[PDB]
Amino acid sequence: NVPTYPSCRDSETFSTFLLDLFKLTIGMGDLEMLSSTK
Amino acid sequence: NVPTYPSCRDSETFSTFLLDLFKLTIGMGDLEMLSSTK
Repeated sequence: NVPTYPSCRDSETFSTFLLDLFKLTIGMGDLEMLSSTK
Repeated sequence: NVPTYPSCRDSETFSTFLLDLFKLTIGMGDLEMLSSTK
């Protein structure tokens, strides 16, 4: 700090990142940015 | 010319300018119309 993926890492971080990973490449070229990073 | 970027300048000015041009070379690409120029 809270169990939200667009802020923190959860159990589904293994899933939802790699879903959002190639989506951002092909057609989701708009922002889609994870603010809370180190 | 008021201290807002998408019509203007007053430095750092530039990192957001690359977002304006790189999206124009691809799809989603909002016009972000800079008719506010001289």
